[PDB]
Amino acid sequence: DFRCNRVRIWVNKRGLVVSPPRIG
Amino acid sequence: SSCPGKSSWPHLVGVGGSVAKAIIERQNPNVKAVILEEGTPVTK
Repeated sequence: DFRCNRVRIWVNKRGLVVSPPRIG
Repeated sequence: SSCPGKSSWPHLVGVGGSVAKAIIERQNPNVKAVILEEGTPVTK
């Protein structure tokens, strides 16, 4: 359910937050 | 139609999750975000 009202942010254990430049 | 608010942000990757959440929540106060680790094949 990736709509324009939900932003997913990924985080690599490497100690960084890989947040997708786009929403869905 | 088009989705208002920054439909495509820059690249604050590694810029602290909370931080990015502030820019996203500040640009689109009508959208929420979810923090999650890695696992599925993402755009390499």
